[PDB]
Amino acid sequence: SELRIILVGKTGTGKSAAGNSILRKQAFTLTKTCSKSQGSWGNREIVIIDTPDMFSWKDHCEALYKEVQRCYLLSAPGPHVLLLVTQLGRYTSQDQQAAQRVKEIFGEDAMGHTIVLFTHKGSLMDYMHDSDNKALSKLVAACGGRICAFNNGSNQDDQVKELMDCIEDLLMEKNGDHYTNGLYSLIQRS
Amino acid sequence: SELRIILVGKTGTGKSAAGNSILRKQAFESTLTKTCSKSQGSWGNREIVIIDTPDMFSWKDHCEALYKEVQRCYLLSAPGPHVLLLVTQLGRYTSQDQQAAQRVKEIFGEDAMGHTIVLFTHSLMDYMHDSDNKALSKLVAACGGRICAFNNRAEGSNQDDQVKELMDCIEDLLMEKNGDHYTNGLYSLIQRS
Repeated sequence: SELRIILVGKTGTGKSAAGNSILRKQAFTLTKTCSKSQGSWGNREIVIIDTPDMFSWKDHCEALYKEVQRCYLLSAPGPHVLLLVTQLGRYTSQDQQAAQRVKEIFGEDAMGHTIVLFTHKGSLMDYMHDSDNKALSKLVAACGGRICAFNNGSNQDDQVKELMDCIEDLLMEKNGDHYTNGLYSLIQRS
Repeated sequence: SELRIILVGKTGTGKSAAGNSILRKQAFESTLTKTCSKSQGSWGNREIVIIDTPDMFSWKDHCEALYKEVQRCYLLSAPGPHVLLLVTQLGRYTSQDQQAAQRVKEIFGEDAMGHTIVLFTHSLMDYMHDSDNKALSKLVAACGGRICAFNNRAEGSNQDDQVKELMDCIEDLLMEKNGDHYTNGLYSLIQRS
């Protein structure tokens, strides 16, 4: 009864650190390859697939295509949730590019399983309300307003609980179904 | 002892028709090519396997379908191509052909040019010397001067001659490569998937 999470985001958002917080272990310099770590939270078995920083970059190369294939192989038969990790008050073209790559790598429908994570160091809804960023508003609306703040002990357990609550809410809405596409179906036959 | 050929090129270069000429059969539909196709034939004592790729490989953007077709291409051409035929139209090398060449490097790796032969669909050295396109010369130099002219409407004896001309280029490349096919980390990943 595993829960598969794909971490996506630009360099310096603390993507790997958020994965280590969820698994409560050192499960995961630039991230150059996909990594997979297994852990738990409560009664739940959690599988996290960390992706390279280059997923958020503009260009393409052999390594990118290879890592898209590993991501698919490591997250097969599909992710339950895609965590788009971004930094509070610092949503730039690089974050827009990372969001766009989620749609290009997994299909437009992947946004239906995406939660936007806001890393920093109620109060989040206060900043969103006054946000003058048209691109960020477009992303949050595309992710059905599924947003969660995250500061990267007790306070750490609380923000994981907050995020696990978002994830569970999405899962309940999806009746526990993971996201899938034609490439996942192709892997499943081969 | 099969010989694997991947066909790459922009829309309208007669990419599928060249594949059909090499195999001497209607192996591929020659509309847009939307998916990868594989057809087998023979030449001499060698089995020729041809992997036709979508026109979108020569396009600027990326999508789910492109990543799916990259995977099929890799699966159909595994453990790797001996040769990549970059099909271009003699007298019409544009930014779209430059993009197709660039995508060979992005899909298969920079070193892939080392296994690439430029096919000119339509004396060829005469049209080459008449050309003043700097981008095209840069591509031909990147492909070690491995160029070949092709008439996709050629039949019988003339058809056999242009395949022989191309098979000569391929054999020259193969000798240089010591019969080795081109490979990368993604072909290795597919092979163990």
